Amino acid sequence: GVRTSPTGEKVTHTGQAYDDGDYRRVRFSDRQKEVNENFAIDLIAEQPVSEVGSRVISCDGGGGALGHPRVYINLDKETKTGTCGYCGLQFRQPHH
Amino acid sequence: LHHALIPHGKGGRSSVSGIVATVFGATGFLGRYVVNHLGRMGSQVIVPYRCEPYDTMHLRPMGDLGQIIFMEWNGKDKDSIRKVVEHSNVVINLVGREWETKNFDFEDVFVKIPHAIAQVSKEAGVEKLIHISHLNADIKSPSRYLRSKAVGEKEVRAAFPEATIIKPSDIFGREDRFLNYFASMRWFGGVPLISLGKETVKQPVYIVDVSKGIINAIKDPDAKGKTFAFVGPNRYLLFDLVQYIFAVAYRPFLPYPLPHFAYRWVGRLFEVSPFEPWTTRDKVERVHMSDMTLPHLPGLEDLGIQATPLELKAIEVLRRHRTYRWLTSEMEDVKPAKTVNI
Amino acid sequence: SNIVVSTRTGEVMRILPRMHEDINEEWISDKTRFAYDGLKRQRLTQPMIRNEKGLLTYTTWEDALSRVAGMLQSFQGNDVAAIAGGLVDAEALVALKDLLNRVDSDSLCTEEVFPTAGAGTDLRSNYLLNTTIAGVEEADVILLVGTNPRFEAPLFNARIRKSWLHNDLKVALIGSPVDLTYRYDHLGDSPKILQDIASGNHPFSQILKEAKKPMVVLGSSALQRSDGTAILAAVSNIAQNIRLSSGVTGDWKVMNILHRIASQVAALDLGYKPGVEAIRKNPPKVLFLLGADGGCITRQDLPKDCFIIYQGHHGDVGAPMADVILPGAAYTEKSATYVNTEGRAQQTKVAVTPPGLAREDWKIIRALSEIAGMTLPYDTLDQVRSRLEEVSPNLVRYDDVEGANYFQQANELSKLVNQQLLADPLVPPQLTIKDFYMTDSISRASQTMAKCVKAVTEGI
Amino acid sequence: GTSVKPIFSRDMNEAKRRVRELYRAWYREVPNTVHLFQLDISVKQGRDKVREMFMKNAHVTDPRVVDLLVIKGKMELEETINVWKQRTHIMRFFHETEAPRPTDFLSKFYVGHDP
Amino acid sequence: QLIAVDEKLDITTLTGVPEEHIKTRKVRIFVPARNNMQSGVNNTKKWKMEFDTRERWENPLMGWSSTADPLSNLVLTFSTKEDAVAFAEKNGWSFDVEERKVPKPKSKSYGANFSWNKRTRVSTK
Amino acid sequence: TRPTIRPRNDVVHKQLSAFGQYVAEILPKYVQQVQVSCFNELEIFIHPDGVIPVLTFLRDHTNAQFKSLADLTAVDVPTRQNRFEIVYNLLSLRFNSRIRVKTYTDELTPIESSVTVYKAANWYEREIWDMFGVFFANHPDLRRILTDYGFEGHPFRKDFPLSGYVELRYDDEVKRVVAEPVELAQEFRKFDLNSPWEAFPAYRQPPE
Amino acid sequence: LGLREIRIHLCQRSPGSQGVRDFIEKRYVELKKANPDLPILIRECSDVQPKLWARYAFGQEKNVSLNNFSADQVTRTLENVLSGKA
Ligand SMILES: NC(=O)C1=CN([C@@H]2O[C@H](COP(=O)(O)OP(=O)(O)OC[C@H]3O[C@@H](n4cnc5c(N)ncnc54)[C@H](OP(=O)(O)O)[C@@H]3O)[C@@H](O)[C@H]2O)C=CC1
Ligand SMILES: [Zn+2]
Repeated sequence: GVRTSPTGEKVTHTGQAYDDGDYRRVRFSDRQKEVNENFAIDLIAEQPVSEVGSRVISCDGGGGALGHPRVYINLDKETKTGTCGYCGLQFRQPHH
Repeated sequence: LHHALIPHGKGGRSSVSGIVATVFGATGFLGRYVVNHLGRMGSQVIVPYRCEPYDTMHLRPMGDLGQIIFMEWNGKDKDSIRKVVEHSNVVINLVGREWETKNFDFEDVFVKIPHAIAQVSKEAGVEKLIHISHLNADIKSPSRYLRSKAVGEKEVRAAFPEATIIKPSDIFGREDRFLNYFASMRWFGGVPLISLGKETVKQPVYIVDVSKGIINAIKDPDAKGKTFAFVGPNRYLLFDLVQYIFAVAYRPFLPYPLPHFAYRWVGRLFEVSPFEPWTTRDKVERVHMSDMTLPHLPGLEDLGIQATPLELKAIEVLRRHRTYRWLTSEMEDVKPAKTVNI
Repeated sequence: SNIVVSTRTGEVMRILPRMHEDINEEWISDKTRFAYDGLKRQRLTQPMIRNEKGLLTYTTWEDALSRVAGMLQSFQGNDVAAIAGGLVDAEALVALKDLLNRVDSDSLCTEEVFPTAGAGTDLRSNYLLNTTIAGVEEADVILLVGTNPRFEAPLFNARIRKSWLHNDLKVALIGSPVDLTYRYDHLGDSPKILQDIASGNHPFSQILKEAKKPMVVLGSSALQRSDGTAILAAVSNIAQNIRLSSGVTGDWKVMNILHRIASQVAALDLGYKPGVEAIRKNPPKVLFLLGADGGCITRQDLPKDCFIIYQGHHGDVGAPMADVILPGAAYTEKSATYVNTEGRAQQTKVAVTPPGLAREDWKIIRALSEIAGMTLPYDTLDQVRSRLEEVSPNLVRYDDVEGANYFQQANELSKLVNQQLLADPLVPPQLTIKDFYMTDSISRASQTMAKCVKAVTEGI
Repeated sequence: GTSVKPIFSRDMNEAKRRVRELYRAWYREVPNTVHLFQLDISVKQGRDKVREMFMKNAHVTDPRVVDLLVIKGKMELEETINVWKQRTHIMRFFHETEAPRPTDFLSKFYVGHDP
Repeated sequence: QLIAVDEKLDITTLTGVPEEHIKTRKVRIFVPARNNMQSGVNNTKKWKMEFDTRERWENPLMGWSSTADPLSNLVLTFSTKEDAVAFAEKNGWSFDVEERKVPKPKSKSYGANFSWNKRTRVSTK
Repeated sequence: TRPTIRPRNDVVHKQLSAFGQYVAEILPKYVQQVQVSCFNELEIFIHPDGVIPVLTFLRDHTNAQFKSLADLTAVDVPTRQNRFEIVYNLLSLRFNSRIRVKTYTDELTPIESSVTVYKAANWYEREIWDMFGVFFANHPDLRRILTDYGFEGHPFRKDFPLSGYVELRYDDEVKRVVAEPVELAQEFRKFDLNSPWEAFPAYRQPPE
Repeated sequence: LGLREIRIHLCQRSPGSQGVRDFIEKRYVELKKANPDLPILIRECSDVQPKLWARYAFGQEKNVSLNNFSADQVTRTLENVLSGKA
């Protein structure tokens, strides 16, 4: 989800861009500004919400011991999905 | 004041001075001292260079990480100038040559390039411009170097009215072409002097004094549109000055008088070298010309600097020119030369 | 309240309580805890001067101080006045007082009004919480007049509830019937009740007479009203009736004043005039605003071409109308002395240095005095605190809460004049929780306080 | 009583005598240091600097502290005579690359927060 | 045989500390307050000496936090207040001493949770 | 208390306790305390005046024969009136044993040099003088060993800052290396690591 | 000559301030009624000694010790200060 500033400088995923009157931009002359193009927030936004038939789901991030510490997520609320505090994967009980 | 350019720290290497300076001519004699003084207090320095990058290496340790940025430029290309002055609040011009090459004459380096630098800096919004001229700049001078200097300072004032113009007189220092130039005249047996150097008065100024004067003029808000003359504290006859130089170097001094036409012939002969000439006709004319007296202009003491006399700093330049027998001789051993100070 | 400021890499991270058994125990209010983010917004970082057009523009310290010094040398006496805000420290207060005394000006005023009739600020115990916060634990009964202690002084209200819970304290309130988180006997909101109590024609008069350790607390907010003097006289008369009728218990203080302004007690100790009545009596040509953001005096209250100088840390109501802006240090950015409602002097410490070109406030005033030719005799913080000791010694005693009881003289002097009460119900400025979050320039700049106001105004 | 063990001197007189010996040694050594290290200062500058260093500690009134200061000065002189120090170490006494720090209140106020 | 001096101890000329960092510094001697996030009291036993906080600024490259005072991380530990005062005095540092804060003893009664006629009665457990 | 826990040695503990009692009996003029740690290490705390008589004894007595001086160092404890703890670690090859001798001094009190007992002490004492400022009387050649020429201060003192006071760089105006007050682009980040809960009840001090 | 403020620094329980305390208990009220528009700031000292400060026009001010004074001596001192004496 890259985006450009009024100066033409690419904005990073941290939302940091040099102002129009900032001298520090001179550091990029005759060179470039390193920017990572794979924005994690947009990438996790594309993952679908998993429908599971239990009130409590378990997530370890996939890969077993190659993931994150295994946590349990409550799915009682029907107004929102259950989000993993490590991975960002979303879960819900079937509704409608 | 643009918060990122608000001074912070104690004024040392890791501090922020608030100065962003583009230093044209930073790879020469005065340029290294100016860059060192800017980097001492934590300024951001931009160095436009046309030479080989190997020839800029000595400027790298002069600033903390990120504080000295090198960029290529072309003196005949205004886009390069715009590129190197886009983000600066100070532009210093130290570009100059003491001889003419096949690609750049005196008018190119002292009129056209300073004018382009001043005009581009004015367009780009640079707040402060420092331009270096000569004390003896004259539209009617017998030296075309000084005529070009006078024309160039006129054009710089025309294109950047708030410029600070600084006119030094014969800077001496470790890498100077003044003390080392007169000390390298021994390789020819005798010392040729027009009129035996008896009709020439010199007022040379220390290099560190000039660099500190440029720094202080940057820091002085009153120095905006003024013209300064940077001269030393003493005035000497050329004969006495050269004799003192040879005494400090402990070399035999054999001065003889050479007429103006013969010295001009010698200078033109040396002018044919495709490398850096040992001397030129213009150098011969400038060496044997008296320094002007300009009391109406402000000087180093108007910027808070007491001029360093030559007698305290001649040894740090001329010890290298001694034989092994005289290397350890101390500074106060030479009996300073006579001065004609009004 | 004693606090700990957590900093990391030159930035304030959070505020935590610091245990002090006699002031705040281990609790703080939510404004103390969460308003620190306002320190990161709307900050004054550079000196500013008016342009030819009339817009504020950055300048150096030299130029701004020179303009202020020229104006200071132009005028003298009543033509020069100063107003102190609610967040001012004692060092800057005394430096400004000395500077304006050098011009022969005594128009040193605060925004918070206190009655000058009678003893006025001559007797310290006249404007102090003489019982002290810990003394609430001891007292059997407490009467609150024209106050909403829950929002004006949350930790004092917490102490009241603690003694209500553990010592079965009886609480009565005269004023608007606010929720105090404990049950209290509401006598009404009419000021005349005070007189009805003082004459003995009230049941609560008898309740107070047979109390062993009675406590009368009058809110400084009640004092803001013009009759404030009549209210203070009535409260003092109630305390005198208690003193004479119920005998003498020893050393137990009945008369109390509860303050809401951090800078008020130090300013009263230093000799400032409470309120801006002096400035309205004799409008000045030169006006110093030292963190004053209450809007008490506007340019409509001053002669045209008046020279206004604002010194502070935030751009609030005060900064826009000034000719010259001098950026000062916030309370987290200096070591400075504050005196609380009890009369106890304490000092802050430097957590982070002031942003940009901002400087310590007393240093700004001392530099101004040097440029103006009337150099002040102190160069360091220790010397300014020695000057504070010369003016009011209790300011260098950094945990003392002891003091002489001068109630008899103050009551006798208050009996001199007989200003009338008004038929206006005592209505505190803080009526509900939404009024509590924003009461100063730091909390008005806080986005957390804005979120809190939005949350309490609409639930959802 | 104070029951304190001396280092070299019992009172201030012997400590002052040792100070004078060390001062004489440094004063004699200065011209040799100027010649051997190829310094650009004068002998008067070096001796003035030596005097300044000695004057820096004139306020000391404890004979043990004076003895330790003389011990340190003797160590520095021995380092200098044997050319264990280089030119950079000798010139470090003069602080030729440090900008002059203001002392009056106003300049310090302008430049920053340090008291 | 001993020499019987009669002057206060002063080692400033021997420590190699620059003049500025002797006469312009203010040390605080105090028992650190308990961190309010935890109930442990083991960090409130000893006395600490720390220096006054000086300026920190942003590094133009990397935006790191930069300092120029060498004593910004100097904290000394002492068994008593008198030891810290003596150490500060012999080093010539001006000091401010804050007295130790001990929590006052409290009367805890579980049965008071269920009082017949007092307000200490709890409405929930 | 099996595999995880380090095993004990009562035999060595008893032998070291007996030898410590022996040493204390032989030299009551100087010995102030004797201790045996639970990992079987013997310490003898002595008055400073006894540095030479004790060490010599431990070197020359037929039943001690501590011929090797393994190490000699100092410890700085600013809370003590006598700041500096002087530690001698000795090894006897004849009896295959080690011993530690401890004494104290302040900033202004010299300690007798032990070069006449152990020549190895020479450099060690220099290092102590370099790092802590402890002066050793009658040292043959006492001077800095580890620090730069002309260096001021004693870095290993607790009140000496970690980065010191001066740093070095090459300056081109003077064409040499110069020393200037230290400035750090990133300040060292102080960490507060101590848990507020007591770890070892066996070392609890009386609450005064 | 233009009197602006009076400051009385007395210590709460030191014997040397007894007379000053007597003054504040007995004659302060009448003094304040006689001079209603004159600030007379009563403050408390640590045990150094009692003091009386008088601040005049343009920031000039003088101090006089009241140690071991009686009520009469304090009254005399304040009478001289308030009038054209010294
Ligand atoms: N030295 C003296 O005694 C006096 C000096 N001045 C003025 O001071 C200034 C500097 O003095 P100094 O430093 O001694 O002169 P130097 O020749 O030592 O420095 C010359 C600088 O100018 C640059 N330069 C020269 N010609 C060109 C060109 N055609 N295009 C681009 N860059 C060019 C050089 O770059 P490169 O290194 O790539 O050639 C070098 O950086 C000059 O303007 C001189 O006139 C004034 C009065 C007296
Ligand atoms: Zn997950």
